[PDB]
Amino acid sequence: KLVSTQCPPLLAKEGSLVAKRAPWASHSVNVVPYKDNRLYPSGDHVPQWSGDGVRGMREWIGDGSENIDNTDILFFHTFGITHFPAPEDFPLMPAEPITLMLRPRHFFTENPGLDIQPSYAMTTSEAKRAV
Amino acid sequence: WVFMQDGAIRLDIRLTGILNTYILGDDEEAGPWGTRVYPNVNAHNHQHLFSLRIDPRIDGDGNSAAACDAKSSPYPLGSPENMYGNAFYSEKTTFKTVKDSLTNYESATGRSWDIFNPNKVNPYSGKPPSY
Ligand SMILES: [Cu+2]
Repeated sequence: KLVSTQCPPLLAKEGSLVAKRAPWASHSVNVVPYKDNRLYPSGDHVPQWSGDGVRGMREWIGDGSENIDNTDILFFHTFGITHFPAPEDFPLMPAEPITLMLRPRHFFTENPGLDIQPSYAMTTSEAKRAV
Repeated sequence: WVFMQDGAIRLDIRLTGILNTYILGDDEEAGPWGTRVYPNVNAHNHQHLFSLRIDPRIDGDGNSAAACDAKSSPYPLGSPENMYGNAFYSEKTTFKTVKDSLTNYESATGRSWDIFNPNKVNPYSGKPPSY
């Protein structure tokens, strides 16, 4: 399970240069059918592309009708942050963190690290022994 | 009634004569319903409406009528189907029932109406013959 929360909406208007050259950025999630070499969402050769044309994500999405249920798929997740600069960021800025996670849910039948030697462990009976 | 050499038929009307007038007081305002076209004269607003009756036999018997509306493609700018957003077509709504025909001219679609013979086809365009 993708537990991601720093998912800013794309602030640039639809039809903008930004929105057109980064088709994948308009959604937090884009899922498409797998095909060999579907790696770069903004096209293979990115510099100076106007954003017009069926390539990258726009191409993989197509008319959005292809099946992605129980097949080989590709999951593209858009995450990041929106930076409104403050003097604290200057002249050198302190690290700003971004994170996302993929947790196993229903993958295992019980906590998988239970066989890792505990740092400390006292049983109820053992606690009685110690009196 | 005008007949032309391209096969078109046209009805031209010219309105002339004299305005219907009613009396207007010396200090009476023709208000919003009429115009003071001369001292003490009030020409009231009015409409001149005509009902053209057409009994068609477009290329024979068995005819139909339809409304024709110009429309932008339903697909948006930047989509594989309308990448530059210039796509547009003519939407034909053929009247099946009397009720369907009760229509008005719409500037928004540059509406026109077709009277055609659904029993025949133009060998080139594939559309039925029509006026
Ligand atoms: Cu920044």
